[PDB]
Amino acid sequence: REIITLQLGQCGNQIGFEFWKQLCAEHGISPEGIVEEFATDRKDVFFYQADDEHYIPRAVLLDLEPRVIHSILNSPYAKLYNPENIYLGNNWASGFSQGEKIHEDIFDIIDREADGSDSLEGFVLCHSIAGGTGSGLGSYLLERLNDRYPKKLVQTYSVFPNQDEDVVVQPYNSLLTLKRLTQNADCVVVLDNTALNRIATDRLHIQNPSFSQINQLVSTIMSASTTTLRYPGYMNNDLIGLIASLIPTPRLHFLMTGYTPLTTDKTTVLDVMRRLLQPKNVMVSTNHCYIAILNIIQGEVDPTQVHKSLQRIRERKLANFIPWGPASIQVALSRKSPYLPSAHRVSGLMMANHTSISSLFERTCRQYDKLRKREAFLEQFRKEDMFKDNFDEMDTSREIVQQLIDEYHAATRPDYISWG
Amino acid sequence: REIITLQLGQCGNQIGFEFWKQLCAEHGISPEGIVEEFATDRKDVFFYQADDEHYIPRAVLLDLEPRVIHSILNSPYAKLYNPENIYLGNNWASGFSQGEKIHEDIFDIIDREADGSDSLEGFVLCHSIAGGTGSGLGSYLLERLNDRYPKKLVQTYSVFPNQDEDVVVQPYNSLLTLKRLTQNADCVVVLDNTALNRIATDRLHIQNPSFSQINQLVSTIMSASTTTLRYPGYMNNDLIGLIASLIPTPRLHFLMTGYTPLTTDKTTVLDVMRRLLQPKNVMVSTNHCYIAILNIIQGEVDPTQVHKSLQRIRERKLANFIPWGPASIQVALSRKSPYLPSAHRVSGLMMANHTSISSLFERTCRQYDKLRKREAFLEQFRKEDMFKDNFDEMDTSREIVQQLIDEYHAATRPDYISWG
Amino acid sequence: LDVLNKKYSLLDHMQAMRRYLLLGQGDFIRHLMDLLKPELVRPATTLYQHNLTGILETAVRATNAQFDSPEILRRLDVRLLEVSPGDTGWDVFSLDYHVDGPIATVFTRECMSHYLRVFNFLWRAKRMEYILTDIRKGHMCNAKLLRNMPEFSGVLHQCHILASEMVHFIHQMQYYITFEVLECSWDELWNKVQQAQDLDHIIAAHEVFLDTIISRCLLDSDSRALLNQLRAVFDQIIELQNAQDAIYRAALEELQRRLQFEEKKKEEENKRIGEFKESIPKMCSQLRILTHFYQGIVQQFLVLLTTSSDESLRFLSFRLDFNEHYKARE
Amino acid sequence: KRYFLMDQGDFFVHFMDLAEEELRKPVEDITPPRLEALLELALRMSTANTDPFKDDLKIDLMPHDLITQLELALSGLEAFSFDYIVKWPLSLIINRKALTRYQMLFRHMFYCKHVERQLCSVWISNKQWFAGAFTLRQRMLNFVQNIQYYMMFEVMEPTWHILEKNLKSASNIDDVLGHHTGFLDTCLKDCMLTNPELLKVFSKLMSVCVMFTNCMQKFTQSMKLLVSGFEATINKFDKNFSAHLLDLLARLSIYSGMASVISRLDFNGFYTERLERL
Repeated sequence: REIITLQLGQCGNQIGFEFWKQLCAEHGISPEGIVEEFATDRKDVFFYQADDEHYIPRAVLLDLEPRVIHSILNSPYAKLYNPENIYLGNNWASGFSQGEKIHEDIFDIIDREADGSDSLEGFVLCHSIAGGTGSGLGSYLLERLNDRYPKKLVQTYSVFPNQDEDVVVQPYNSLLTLKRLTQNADCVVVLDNTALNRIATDRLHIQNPSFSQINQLVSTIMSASTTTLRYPGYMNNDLIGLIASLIPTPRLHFLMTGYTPLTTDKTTVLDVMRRLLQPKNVMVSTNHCYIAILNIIQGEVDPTQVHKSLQRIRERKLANFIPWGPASIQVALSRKSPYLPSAHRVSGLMMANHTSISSLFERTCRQYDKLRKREAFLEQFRKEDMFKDNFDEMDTSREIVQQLIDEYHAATRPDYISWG
Repeated sequence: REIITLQLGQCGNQIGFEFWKQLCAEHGISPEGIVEEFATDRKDVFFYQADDEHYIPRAVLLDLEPRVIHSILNSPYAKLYNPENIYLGNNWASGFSQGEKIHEDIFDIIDREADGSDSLEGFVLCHSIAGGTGSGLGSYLLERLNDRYPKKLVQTYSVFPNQDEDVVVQPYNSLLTLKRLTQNADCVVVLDNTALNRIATDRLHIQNPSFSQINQLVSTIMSASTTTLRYPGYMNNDLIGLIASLIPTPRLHFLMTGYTPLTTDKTTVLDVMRRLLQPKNVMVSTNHCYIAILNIIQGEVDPTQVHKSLQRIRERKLANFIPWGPASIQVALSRKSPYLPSAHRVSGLMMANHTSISSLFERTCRQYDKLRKREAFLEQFRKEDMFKDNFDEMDTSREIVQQLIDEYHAATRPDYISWG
Repeated sequence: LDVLNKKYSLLDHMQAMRRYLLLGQGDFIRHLMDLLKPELVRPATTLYQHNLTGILETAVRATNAQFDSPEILRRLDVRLLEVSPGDTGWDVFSLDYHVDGPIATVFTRECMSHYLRVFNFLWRAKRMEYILTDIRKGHMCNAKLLRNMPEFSGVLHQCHILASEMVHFIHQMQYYITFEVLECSWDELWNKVQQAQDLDHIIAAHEVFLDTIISRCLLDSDSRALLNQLRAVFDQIIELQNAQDAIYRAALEELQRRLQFEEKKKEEENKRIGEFKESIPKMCSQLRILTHFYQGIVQQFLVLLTTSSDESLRFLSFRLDFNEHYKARE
Repeated sequence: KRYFLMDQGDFFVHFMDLAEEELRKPVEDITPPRLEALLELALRMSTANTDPFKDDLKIDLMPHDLITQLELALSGLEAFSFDYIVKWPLSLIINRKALTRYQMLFRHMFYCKHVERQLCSVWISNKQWFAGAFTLRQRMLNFVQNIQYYMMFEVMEPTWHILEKNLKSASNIDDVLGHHTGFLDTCLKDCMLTNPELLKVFSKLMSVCVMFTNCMQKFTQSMKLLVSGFEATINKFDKNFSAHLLDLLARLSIYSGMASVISRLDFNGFYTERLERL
């Protein structure tokens, strides 16, 4: 069924227009949505079909105190993304409250898209954590969608912010968002600003315009993550079918990324797998172990060597994990698209459930705990205090995220058969 | 049988003028009534046929204290509308009295048109409630027509005025008009100034010149409401055919409007029905429930999907209503005309009975009751007092309209089988 | 060859037969399953073919399959099986792709019967992945409203671990059946057919492609024992479907009654705590024996994947037991 | 199609308004030439004055009415039908068979249009005074109008858009015939015309509909000139009509499109289901 992408907040909308533009070039689409003349792909899922071959994506763009959405509008692709579905603080509470007054009409916008699609499987949020406006509103919307669509699923391409630690209330914001995300999100793919910045310094000399260039990197992750859906085959022809293997227990639903040719601008599958498992190609910053790993390679891959390649990696032992889960590593292939450069003829991506991300969660929890004891930045803005006089949703979030940390380390333990 | 449109009052004549111009453009007619060279339609009903292809409409234009009718005359379409049937206060009583002196010659004008027609089914009044000159005269004329043509039918495209509440005597005027309309009108279609003004603020930035542009909206309502008659179909090929379904009990004969692409300036039937049932598309401002709903869709509509569409709308259950009546919603289809733009290829409308309009009636009865206790505006002008010394027609109207309100809420009750 | 290639298009029939009857399109099978869940879960003794045909038509319109030649798009048709007693539609439903005339020369009765054996295997191995994915669908979509009742959360996690342990068995046997049984065989077939000049070498090579699928899969009479043990796993998946169904069914049933109880407020629920505290042990033991039985069957099957053919089966045992969770005495 | 399947509605409403007063008279009490001149008048008066082969339409009677299916004292109520003079070369496609299928479809839908105009003229009779009759009037109407809208835009119009393609892609005049007879027979079967039981549920439902419209108007002309003849008769009619309506809906529901009209009729959920059969 078709997927609706609920891109919200300034940062989320930034990664959103880049994701859609990436799929515009990748598919046979021009900046006006008309089928390209020069143009085998399952464009049903991601692009709604208009009668005159205007392939308009099912993008829901949510703006709050709009500054960059006007820049999105005055772009060549504005005609391309036209469901006509854009409806008008730096604090999570302010974002939640501002969402709470606009919930109904943005949900009618959700309804219209869901209705126009013959069916609907997934809501894919380009969420920004501690994004001022993006956070809070995204958490409220996340709490709303699950109730209205109990059967359906939410994925979140969450860009977890680590900038070497300006917004001072980041730990508080992220703490609350993670509570809502831990209990009310079926899947999350975690990305890290510091990790992508370090990769940026590696592959290029860009340091100061970090945000503009890293948009490309996250766009590549996002497009490649869906390529198996966007193009037919024998397996992972549906999102849930893909998610199931990646996501073994509900709580530990945060997925690590990696891309083999980070400098994608012939290599055999053995080379691509090994190279990827190395920590440099990973895009995220007591024993620790993966829970389960998946790989998708798109290019001129010989078939008989792929399963032998799994054999060879099994001899190498690069990815060390002894989790409760008996899930092995999942070697998969997808179709590299035409019309774009095919440089680095073979190129792959990995999604894996790794306990290391618990460390990143605990870093922001550590910052929050220190800030909470100092009590320096409660904000205490009348919005903050009236919306939370008790300020006990923060403590509820702290215990919930602490449960998540403990659950991760319990998964590391041999006895996650018992309660985690 | 052919239909005659009895457009009266300044506002009523403005909307009738715009409506006939709308059907001039829509049908093969130029501003002089000559058949258009560029030109499959049933023009018999709404346009009288001259020998030299002057399609003059059966419009009866009634002016009282004329100001805008001179403007109607000095227009390019004056030659279009030439039956030569125009015959020369802000109070309902003043209008009723001014009509009572001229009744015979205007009714002779009615007679001539009824005679020149081969056949006559209906009198369609572009009536203005609390329209100063329009009201009172329209009520008197309504009382005359039913007696003089007991078999024939009267419909009223009544524009109930709600402008956030200048005329101080609006509740009194409207109260009297609703009494005459409740007992002496076969059908009424409700429209609201504030509702369409809110729609105007939605779709456009127009606020101050509300009247001029809202004319377009009401013209679209009025033309689309008749398109099934004006163009051949397989059902609803006569006005009474469509009216019978829309009115299940005689007292409750007021019809709510709706239009799918309010911004009509491909969408399947599933979308157009779904969008239409939302309250934003509706053009009107204890349990409450519809009595019966009807939908007409004009466009590139695939046939096999229409019944499935009704099925899908049934699982969606958006417009759930539990009236004494068993009447179900109806997906009907009409022909989009040529020569005009086909933007939003599929575009639809709904006529329905909703008990909610009882609220709008009760608001003006509330204003009237408050004003009646205050006696602030009894007018007491010698016209008002001599015409109504007892002032008891107002109380008769109050009890009749209160019967109507009670009947509406009784229809909401499970036991409208008993007397309402 | 030159005339069959153009007039009656043996090439395009053999090209799309993988895409439709061997699940090559995949998107098509997904969308067909998505819309055809209710009728099949309903006992198909009441069901009849015309409904399946009608839904298949719009399924083909929904997928990219429509972007093909109408002749092949019309030859395909749903097939009822023998109406097995006391059964559900999922066990008896298979595509046929009836063929008569020139192309039937290449595609004989023996070919159609062996394609039906192949489809029998792939429908199980495809249904059960989507079954387990519906298990994960219900798991994530029931857990997200059931974590204000931590009584259930602890038992809930035990169901989660078993379901996501079952995911890997399939999703590894899938990338086996995909790129080691239905792409290498197809590439072999395709080259040997496109290069041919004599038509007898089309026929006697397409039959080799058939008889190599039947051996790279477990359908051969000698890998039948390995398939017979695989039947146990393919059974235990739908056993978990019924179990998972019950544990959520009555648990959520009580939760709904608790909402209506607080609405009455807007002792009976202490009796519901009583039945809860006596129901936790029995369900826990049931799930425990389920997990142990699954371990006992999967370990014996995984060791049964010794070097026997070793083109793909010892390799597949490596695939299954990467990280050496099994073979370390579990 | 324009005349037998009634695509043009101008011509039929003008024909019916001018004709019904003649129609109410029984057989042997009406004259064919009166109706012939009336048809000429209505046909030229309508906007169906563009097509060429309109000038040869022959009103003919059907003596045995629905007994013909494999009252006598009613003409215009139940014995009216169009006929068409076919040229010899075309007599092939439109032969006695095909033209008779055109007729027995047209006459059957003539009853439907007939009862719809009856209920609507019966309503304007009044545009205490117990509103049970009014309550009965909508249900009866929307049954008629929903069945007809189903007939209008599910079977006739779409399947004709298919026939206009099949005869556009036919190669010979045995395939034109295969397509034509397939169309006419298929449309008759997909319509409620064809049934093993003949859908006598429908005959009795329309029978009581005509009884109510006749008698209702009878007392009303008495009334301008009390509850045993009004409310008791309405509730008897309501009971019988609801009973046969649900029986009809149940039978259309056992039938494996088909029962979508039942789902149409119970849209909002009033009387969504009363007695689940077995």
